[PDB]
Amino acid sequence: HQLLVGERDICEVLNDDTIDSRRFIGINLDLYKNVEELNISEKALERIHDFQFVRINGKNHALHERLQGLIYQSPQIRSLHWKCYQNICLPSTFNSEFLVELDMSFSKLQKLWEGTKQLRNLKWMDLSYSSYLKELPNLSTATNLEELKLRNCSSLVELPSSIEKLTSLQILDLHRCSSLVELPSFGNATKLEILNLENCSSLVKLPPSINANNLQELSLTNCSRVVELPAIENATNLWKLNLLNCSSLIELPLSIGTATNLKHLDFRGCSSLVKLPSSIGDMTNLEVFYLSNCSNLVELPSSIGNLRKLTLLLMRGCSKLETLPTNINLKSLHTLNLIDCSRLKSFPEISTHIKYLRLIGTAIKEVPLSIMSWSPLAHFQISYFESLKEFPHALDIITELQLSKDIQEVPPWVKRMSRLRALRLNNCNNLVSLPQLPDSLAYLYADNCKSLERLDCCFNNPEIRLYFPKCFKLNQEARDLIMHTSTRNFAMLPGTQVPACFNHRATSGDSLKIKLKESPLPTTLTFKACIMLVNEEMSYDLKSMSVDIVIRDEQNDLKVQCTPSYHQCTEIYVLTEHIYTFELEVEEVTSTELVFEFTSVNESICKIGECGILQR
Amino acid sequence: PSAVEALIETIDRHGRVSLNDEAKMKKVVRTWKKLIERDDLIGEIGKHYFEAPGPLHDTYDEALATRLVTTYSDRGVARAILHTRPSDPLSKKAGQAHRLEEAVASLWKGRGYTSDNVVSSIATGHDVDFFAPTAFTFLVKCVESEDDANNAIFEYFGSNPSRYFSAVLHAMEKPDADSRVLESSKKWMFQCYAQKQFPTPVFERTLAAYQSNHYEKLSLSQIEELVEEYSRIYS
Repeated sequence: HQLLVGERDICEVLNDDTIDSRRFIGINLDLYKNVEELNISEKALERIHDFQFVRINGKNHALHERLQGLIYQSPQIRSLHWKCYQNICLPSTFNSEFLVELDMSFSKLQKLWEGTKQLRNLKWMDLSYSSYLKELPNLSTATNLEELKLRNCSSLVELPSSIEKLTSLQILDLHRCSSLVELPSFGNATKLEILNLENCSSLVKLPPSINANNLQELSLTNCSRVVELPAIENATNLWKLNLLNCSSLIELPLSIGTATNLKHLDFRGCSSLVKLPSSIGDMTNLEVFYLSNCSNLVELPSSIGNLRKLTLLLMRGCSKLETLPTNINLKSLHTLNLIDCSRLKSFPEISTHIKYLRLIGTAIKEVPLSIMSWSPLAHFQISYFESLKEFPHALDIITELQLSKDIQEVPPWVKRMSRLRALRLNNCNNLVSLPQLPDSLAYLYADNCKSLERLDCCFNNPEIRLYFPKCFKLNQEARDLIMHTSTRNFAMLPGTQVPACFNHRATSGDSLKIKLKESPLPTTLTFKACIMLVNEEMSYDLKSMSVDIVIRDEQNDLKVQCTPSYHQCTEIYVLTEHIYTFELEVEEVTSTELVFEFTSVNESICKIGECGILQR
Repeated sequence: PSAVEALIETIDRHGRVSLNDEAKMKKVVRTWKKLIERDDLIGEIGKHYFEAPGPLHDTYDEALATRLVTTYSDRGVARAILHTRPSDPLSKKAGQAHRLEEAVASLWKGRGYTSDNVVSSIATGHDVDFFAPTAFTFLVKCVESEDDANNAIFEYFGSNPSRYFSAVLHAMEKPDADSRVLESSKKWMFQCYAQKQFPTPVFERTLAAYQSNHYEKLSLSQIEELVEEYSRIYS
């Protein structure tokens, strides 16, 4: 209808003792302005004029005593929307026979009704954010109900036993009912369409089974005490099923594989999940399948081969995992992410078109001779073990190595390793020197090597990132090589002041004055910048850093262009007493002095302090 | 071209163009809204950016979040998250928005951000905005506990209970403010002054001393609300 939009400017109409009070089907109020009582004559409280569409927008800590007098005396209240109700219970004079919608999206209710009332034609009931609600009414005789959205009702201890009789329910949003401890059995014909139980930190029991012919979503994203899961009968058209962080889940319903249209399954955090059901392979179009931190998952079923569409198989921290299925060829597998699976003890050979193979922390210790039959691997990462020399077929395919803490010396045969693009040392507390590395190298993350004083290489990859965090022991010829290696990316080093080789130093700030070495006979000029960070609270794990660069001339005013114009690295560490270097490229500048302003994106994480540069 | 190709080329151009801070704060919201228009975009672009050369990630959402944060800064992403909240939580748009927001939260956790870094990234300039639900829920998502989020907001105010109480009282006026959470924050402040064995009635004069960027200087020292309540809740 055309709503009577009024804000305290309809309350004067109702004071009139004429019949003008009657014949108001719809009322729409907005009570943002605070007042305890509307200025209404006591004679208008006697008049029994009815409303059918009531839309009131309440105010916090403003219990309108008179407004409740006129509203709930209306016999045929078809609709009701009272945000911020601000009363303990609905008045006892309420007649809800013709109620079709109910909506109290913020409230201080504690129990709606005293007894079993008639709800013959109620079709919607939104009671969201009613943090003080204690119990729902007797929802029997509410057959035509469709939705029941109890979102974020913290204090709701238990759902009514009469939920079984809501034979028309479609949506049941119980999002963050942190105190609900049991979901009652629903019935044989309800056919919920959206069963949302996202953050029920104290939910324990669930229905033994629910009809699921028309079911699309079923979310339990932090239910930490759900012991088992109701059987999903048909699930012909599930769209979403996520059980993130659902610990204490011991098994899975054997009918979970009936969901033949599901395309993404997420079980991250599902600790104490012993084994997947044998019907998993029944799923079709299952493209993405996350498992992470799934301890006690001791085996992975061999029915996977039926999937034929799996693309991503993430498996991190699966400590107890022992044996992957054998003699399968996943046709469309793309990445096998098996990191920190301590007890793998056997190479993963479950496909032939894998492109990203991540095997770090696994106690694998062999490589099969069958890999030359595989498709080329764009990323094959395995943590180094001593008995790797016996596999010449594994050296030319490998891409990333990872030396462990207890490595006495990097083997000299690393130079033979052809397609190597990274070498990460993780707190190599007993090391001395690094040998010559293959020229395909593009990353060198010496994380916290206590003693790595010697570098005996000459890197010649134009895009190499020589990060040496917290690696203090280093002879000056090593520190010279790290700084003076020509690379278009960053370079880390432990230091306390910007070195002397960067002549044109400047104080802590974003204003560098440099002078051109000569009349610019070469058109282009090359600059090597150095940067420290302002000492400020630094998290032990700060791992993101980006830099902006702007060059402007002061002798003649013009914003000279810069070719790199930014350096970004999402793997570099952010540490206080460390030196960051990079490269700069410029045009042919008609001037003779330039100003460099090395700002930094994300000024809330790290700011650039001392920074001096040089010209090559 | 199609929607996916157009949005990918837009993101790439924005990333490499080195645009102004206000320009990025304006374009991030447009791109962000384009992302959640249909439910087949986040997955497809996440899959495209997963396979592209670069660092290796664990999920598609992490790849998309990494590219978005790299293109538009940490503050731009938070701006887009706070100002693009759909109405119905059970819609498709709200589902896509929650996917993006959770991906960004996990991105920030994976880089070892503290509570202060997250708060300074969310920080808009008005002290009342930290208690709006669309920002408080994201902050709790990033710090995993309401106590830590409240402590972070308290420390961002220079450990000043006057400014904190002024902000909470202003957040009480908000129309869609989850009053349970606001009383949770107020109760947390009362508690942290309570178990400290600081049950002095001087809480009134401590507030008066701590009161006079800038903020509304509560003159309403709530001699009962912010005093008698502390008086009879504990000791």
